[PDB]
Amino acid sequence: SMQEEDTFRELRIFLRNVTHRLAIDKRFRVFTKPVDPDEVPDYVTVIKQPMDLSSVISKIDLHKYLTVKDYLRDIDLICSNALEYNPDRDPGDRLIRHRACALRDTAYAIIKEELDEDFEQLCEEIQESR
Ligand SMILES: Cc1cc2ccccc2[nH]c1=O
Repeated sequence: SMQEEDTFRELRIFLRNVTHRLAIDKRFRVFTKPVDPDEVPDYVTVIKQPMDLSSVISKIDLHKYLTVKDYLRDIDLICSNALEYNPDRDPGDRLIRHRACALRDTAYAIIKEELDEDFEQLCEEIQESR
């Protein structure tokens, strides 16, 4: 229905706003664009499902997220990819892991404060009906 289309539109607006706030944070610059194959040639072979905040924005716009739960799976993917690809004890790896965890925690904290649980429940029930 039109009311359900309005619901998903509000969802997309909410998700774009959260994603923009993550993307403008200096700590998360490394997660804003896909990894350059020339800079890191073995990334595509190690990480089977690359994800980044520009890709998340594209997915929002392609109507790929019908719930905030599905959005958070891609945020979690950004984080887990970073922890997997940069597992070493050296400062470079520890910095990126710390930032990855901060991205995840920040996304979840914004959602905890600003997502109405009944709005999410409506989205899930529309999704489940389709
Ligand atoms: C996302 C990402 C980027 C990167 C760039 C250079 C070296 C290592 C890297 N690891 C990453 O996880």
